[PDB]
Amino acid sequence: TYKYVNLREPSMDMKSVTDRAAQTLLWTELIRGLGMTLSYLFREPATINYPFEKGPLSPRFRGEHALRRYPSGEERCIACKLCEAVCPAQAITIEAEPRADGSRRTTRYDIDMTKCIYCGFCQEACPVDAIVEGPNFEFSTETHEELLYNKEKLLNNGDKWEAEIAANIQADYLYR
Amino acid sequence: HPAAHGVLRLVMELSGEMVRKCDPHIGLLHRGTEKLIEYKTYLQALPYFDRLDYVSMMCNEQAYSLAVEKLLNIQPPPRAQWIRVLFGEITRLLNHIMAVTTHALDIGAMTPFFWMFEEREKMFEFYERVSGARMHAAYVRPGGVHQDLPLGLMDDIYEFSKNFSLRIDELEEMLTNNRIWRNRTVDIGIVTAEDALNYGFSGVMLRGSGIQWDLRKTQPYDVYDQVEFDVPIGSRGDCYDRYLCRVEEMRQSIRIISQCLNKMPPGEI
Amino acid sequence: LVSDGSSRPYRCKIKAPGFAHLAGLDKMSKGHMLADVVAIIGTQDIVFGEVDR
Amino acid sequence: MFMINILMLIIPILLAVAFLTLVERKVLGYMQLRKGPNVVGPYGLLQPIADAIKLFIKEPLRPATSSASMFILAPIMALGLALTMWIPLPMPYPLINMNLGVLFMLAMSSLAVYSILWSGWASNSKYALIGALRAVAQTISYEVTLAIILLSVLLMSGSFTLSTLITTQEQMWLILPAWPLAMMWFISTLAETNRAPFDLTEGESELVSGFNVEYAAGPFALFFMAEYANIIMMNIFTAILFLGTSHNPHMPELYTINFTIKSLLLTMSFLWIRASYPRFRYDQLMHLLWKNFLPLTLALCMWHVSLPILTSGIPPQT
Amino acid sequence: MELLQVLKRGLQQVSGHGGLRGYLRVLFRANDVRVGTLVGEDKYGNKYYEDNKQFFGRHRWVIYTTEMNGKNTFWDVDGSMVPPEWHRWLHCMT
Amino acid sequence: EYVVAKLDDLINWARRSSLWPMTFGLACCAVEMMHMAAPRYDMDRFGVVFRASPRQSDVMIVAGTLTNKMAPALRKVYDQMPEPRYVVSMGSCANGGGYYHYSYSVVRGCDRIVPVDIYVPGCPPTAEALLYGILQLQKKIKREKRLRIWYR
Amino acid sequence: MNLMLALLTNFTLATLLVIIAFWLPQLNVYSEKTSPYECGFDPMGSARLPFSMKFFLVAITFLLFDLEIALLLPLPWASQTANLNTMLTMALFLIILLAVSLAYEWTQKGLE
Amino acid sequence: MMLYIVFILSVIFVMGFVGFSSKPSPIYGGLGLIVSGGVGCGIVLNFGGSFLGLMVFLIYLGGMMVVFGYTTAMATEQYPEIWLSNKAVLGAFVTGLLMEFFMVYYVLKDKEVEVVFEFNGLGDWVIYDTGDSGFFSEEAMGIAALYSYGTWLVIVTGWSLLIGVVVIMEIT
Ligand SMILES: CCCCCCCCCCCCCCCCCC(=O)OC[C@H](COP(=O)(O)OCCN)OC(=O)CCCCCCCCCCCCCCCCC
Ligand SMILES: CCCCCCCCCCCCCCCCCC(=O)OC[C@H](COP(=O)(O)OCCN)OC(=O)CCCCCCCCCCCCCCCCC
Ligand code: SF4
Ligand code: SF4
Ligand code: SF4
Repeated sequence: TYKYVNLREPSMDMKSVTDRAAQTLLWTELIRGLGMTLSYLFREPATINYPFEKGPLSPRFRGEHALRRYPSGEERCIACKLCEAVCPAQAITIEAEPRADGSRRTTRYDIDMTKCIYCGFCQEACPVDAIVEGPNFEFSTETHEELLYNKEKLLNNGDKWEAEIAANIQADYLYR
Repeated sequence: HPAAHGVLRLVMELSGEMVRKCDPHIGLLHRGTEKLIEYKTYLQALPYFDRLDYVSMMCNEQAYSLAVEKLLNIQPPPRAQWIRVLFGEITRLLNHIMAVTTHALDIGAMTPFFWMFEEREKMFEFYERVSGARMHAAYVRPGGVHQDLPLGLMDDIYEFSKNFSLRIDELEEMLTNNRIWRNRTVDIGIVTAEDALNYGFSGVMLRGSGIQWDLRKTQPYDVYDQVEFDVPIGSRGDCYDRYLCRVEEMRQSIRIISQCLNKMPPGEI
Repeated sequence: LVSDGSSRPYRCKIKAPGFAHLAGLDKMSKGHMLADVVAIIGTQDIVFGEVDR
Repeated sequence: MFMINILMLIIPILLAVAFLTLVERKVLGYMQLRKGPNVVGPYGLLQPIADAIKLFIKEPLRPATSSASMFILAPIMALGLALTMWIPLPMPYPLINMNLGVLFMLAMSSLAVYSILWSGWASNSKYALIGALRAVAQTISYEVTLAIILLSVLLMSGSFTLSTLITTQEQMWLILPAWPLAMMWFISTLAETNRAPFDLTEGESELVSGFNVEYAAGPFALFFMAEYANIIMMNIFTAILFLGTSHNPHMPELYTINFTIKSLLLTMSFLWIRASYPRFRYDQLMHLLWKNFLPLTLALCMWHVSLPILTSGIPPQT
Repeated sequence: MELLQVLKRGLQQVSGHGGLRGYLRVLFRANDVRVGTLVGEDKYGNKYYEDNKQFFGRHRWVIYTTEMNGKNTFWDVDGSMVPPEWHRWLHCMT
Repeated sequence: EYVVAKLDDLINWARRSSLWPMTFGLACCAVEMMHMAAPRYDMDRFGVVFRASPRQSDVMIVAGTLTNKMAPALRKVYDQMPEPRYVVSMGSCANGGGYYHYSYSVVRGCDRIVPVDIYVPGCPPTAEALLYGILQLQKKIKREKRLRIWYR
Repeated sequence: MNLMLALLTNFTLATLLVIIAFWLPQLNVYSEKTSPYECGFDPMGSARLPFSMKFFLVAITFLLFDLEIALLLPLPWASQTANLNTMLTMALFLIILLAVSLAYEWTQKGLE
Repeated sequence: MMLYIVFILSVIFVMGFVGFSSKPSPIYGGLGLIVSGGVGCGIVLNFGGSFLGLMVFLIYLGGMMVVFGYTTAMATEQYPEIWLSNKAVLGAFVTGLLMEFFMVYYVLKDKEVEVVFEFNGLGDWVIYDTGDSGFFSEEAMGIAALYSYGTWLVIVTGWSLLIGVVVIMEIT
């Protein structure tokens, strides 16, 4: 359909034009709002007082990585070379080679933490359900020699909290 | 400072006062995109459509995911689309909260920014609860929506919407008829011509200028046809009648979000 | 969106405004001051990285 | 000990101009819905001792391209005519008694803008060059709006001194009778001293940063402490020239007490604006003075001249 | 009228909170000085108060005390210290 | 003797408690900087007042993506800043370039161009791991200007 | 005799405070490279300042309205007289001689 | 703060001039004036005339000069070197400065030398006042406001200014 805005004409009669000459010359407008709508300061401030208080999130949040393990640990990753092949940024790097018993596992697993674009494509391709984006924004170290991760940085970083992780998926896994 | 969340360097030869010349240099953000999307598959290369602009998120990808379902001869199931109207028409509340304000931070005011972004936050939750992340969120796909939304949000959309038409009434008494602003914008940068078409402009700086056309009701998207709305229009081609679309275009949306909470049929995604 | 009949695409050519709404600054503003040209831009809603078009 | 009455003035004021900068963002904080500098204080009241010390540690570069002889005598001012102007200003007892002294402000109100023209020129090219030129041009056209509407009332009080101007406002708060003028006494000092709604001189929007752009932490405390030594003075003036208190030959002290609970309300006006209104685009900025502000100010002068004469009113002075 | 009304909460926010000792000490850590209602058990030295459910987002808060693990004493507080359980509580994820 | 090391509980507490950060808007990451100065998480008034001119700053901040044509601009701006300067990158594109890291027209990494100090990792860092990236930099002044004059 | 004691007191705090700010770290041992990198964000800028007129007149235009409001200044002393009609009839002339001098030029300010 | 605080101003004034009375690169010309004008308005504030002194600040030194300084950006000189620039200004200076000095030296360095410079005595300000008096606004230029007797003096100045603008509305 339509509408027309800013289409109006002044009335042009001496009952009006005072009302527009009691405005220009006496400032009866322009004190209407910012004489007032500004104050209106008397509302409670809204601030999350940071070092202590913190704000909301959701169980589907994304962040620092992990590699779980079952009960008594198997290093849940089977090195099926997938979370590697859907990765848009191509951070992941994986090198398998048959472990002594003959069950296969990894050797090098490196997520670069600069390239990773935080998809949620590597949480959703792993069929054996290993690699999982943690909900901890712990980060920010002082040397780029660092953020590159090896395998045996990840596991700890994913065994430091599994009380966080293992209780999110069981909220979220019923939807997908 | 006047970069508008971006980077440009423009050069003008002004005549002593009047500009009469300008010739900007864009190309500071190029990044090399369309050479890099021949090298990625279809579902792997989606986000580089979300990261294109910073403000509208689910409205991009609504324009990719509709350019793929075609070549596939496939439509989403009914509960797909009626999401893509609720988020699709909730981010028109973002770029219209920004382009009335972070435009008018150049005009120098303070509060119409620090007054609003209290609120543009209460929306960013609703990207985080539905899927994951703060802004860029990859949700729409070639197949309709990714995964269903939690038990909730329909008491956090409704409760939030019925509060909102008031805040948009604190950007009105603070702007429209405030003189020092009316005088900063009227009859300024008027293109009324049929060059304003000849250049092939898109929506607003059209619809606010007279010539009357919109791609929401002349073409269907994804069931967009079944809800009623009116397309505000402007009088004279200056700026302050391209502003006045972007208020009366934030007071149309709350009609649709209010009209689209009643209809969502159960079904797959 | 061209597509060659197999998995990876071929040209995917995006156009967003910013090749129009800023094609028309030089035209639009000739004859007003400099302290307008700051407040002309804001109405087109030019936001960049999009002009990666 | 007359020298210890002076130095008791210059020092105790540099604390206000310091601790204004804090109440700058608390009051302007709650307009935004938030709290003001908080973490460091505990209340914040301890912020400005940490800020005064970051600058003078922080290295004071000079442009290789500057003329150093001017790059000193200019700021070696922005702190004189700000601290001299305070001298003859009754509260209630001014340090000096100047016969005609009211006129002496305009002497020192007129001689500061000749410290802008130096600095912005002293340094270098077009952000402070033609950018410090055209803030000269607006600063001198808001005097003619001034000296007249200062000269108006002085027909309504009899003389040029300030000891009479407490006597005449006795039980009549001199803002009734000329309330049309009083408005223009306000928009002037806000337009002349480069504050919020006509902001252009110091840049944010129209340019990068006006006139401050070159000075690093070293000199730039002075200006940032000079520009706030004018603003709390004209506003510590207006309220001796309009909203009068009632002298008390007995408890002088209750004069100032009730006097800072006015001049300190009044000031909190240039902060209560700055949250609110936008800028003028330098055409509209002067273009609204000749056409609009001025014709009245003459017209009223033809009025306050006759009103005493036409009522047998003529105020008791020479 | 409003001089003694609200004032009766603050004088009980002071004189009934640690007296003078347990007040200036919780203010110098931050200006968070409001005393929540309940308490919490966990864990080492770090409490969790939790407010009465009269706020949203500033209703759930925390307290750091001293030298967690090979740590500087107090005025160093970062916020990666919370035990990896409360991420399921303090962040309002659940 | 001991006066020096007690003096640096002043000067090394002054420079850490007032910062005048420049910012660079370039790319997506700029918006999740704004919301640090919006009232929710309120950047200013926690000691750090927001943007000033290039000359008056201390800590510049790099958001966004740095193409070729922007490098000649940055390295110049980083200079003019006064002494006590730092560089805190943020976002997954100042760390080695997000993606675009294989492109032709993106510099790879923005450590290459300047001596960067603190990092933060992800498309937009969540407006949180920003401030917890600064409460690293206000804790990254434990340094002493003693023991250069006063040892060697 | 105490005015000049209240002036040279004021400058000498100010003319002191330049050196204790500008000069003191100016001889500090930091790097301070001589590179021609200074004069921010208009890197080179080689031109004369061209004559731009509507900058100029707003000088002249004032200077003349200025004079007579020195002539106009001694009204409030002159309100005490013998024959006063020669005042009101005369006083009101200057003003209208000022206001006329507007109305003419007011046909052309240009962009002021 | 002796009786010579007048004689010490003028001989700074007389030296206020010779700065810009030679050839100083006239962005320092101003700084040869606002000192001279300042000390000039200094001398006048003795003798009892006050109002008439404090005006030179308002109408001339404050108001006029700024126009003299608001240009010399329009006529703007070249950035050759300025001031000490060309090696020539310095030569002309001293011989002026000494010429009063060598005057001021033996003008009276002794009892008298000789006649034409000997009829000016010094040091008590012999003339500088007379007796006592009453008060009118002060006595002297306290009454400088005549819209009484002076009229044909104003109405020319009143009318001669009104034409000041018409001439300058044109050639501009
Ligand atoms: C018989 C006795 C005599 C009887 C006389 C009867 C009454 C006459 C007295 C009236 C005189 C009042 C003051 C003079 C009028 C106000 C000044 C004025 O004329 O403003 C005109 C201004 C021009 O605007 P306009 O013509 O519309 O052009 C723009 C179009 N886009 O239009 C405007 O609105 C400009 C508004 C002001 C611009 C700056 C405002 C910035 C905010 C500052 C407000 C704070 C001041 C409040 C006062 C505080 C006092 C303590
Ligand atoms: C950069 C570093 C180098 C510079 C360092 C020195 C800088 C000095 C700058 C001077 C600036 C202030 C000069 C303004 C002069 C104002 C004098 C004045 O107006 O005093 C008013 C008063 C009037 O007398 P009245 O009140 O009518 O009668 C009293 C009867 N008992 O008058 C009196 O009471 C009598 C006057 C007594 C004072 C003696 C004269 C003093 C003025 C000399 C100023 C010399 C000019 C210096 C350079 C000025 C440049 C701006
Ligand atoms: S997690 Fe899934 S994807 Fe990553 S390696 Fe183990 S199996 Fe292959
Ligand atoms: S996180 Fe995002 S980017 Fe890093 S690997 Fe998994 S998908 Fe690829
Ligand atoms: S990564 Fe950070 S910078 Fe690169 S695009 Fe995503 S947001 Fe903008």
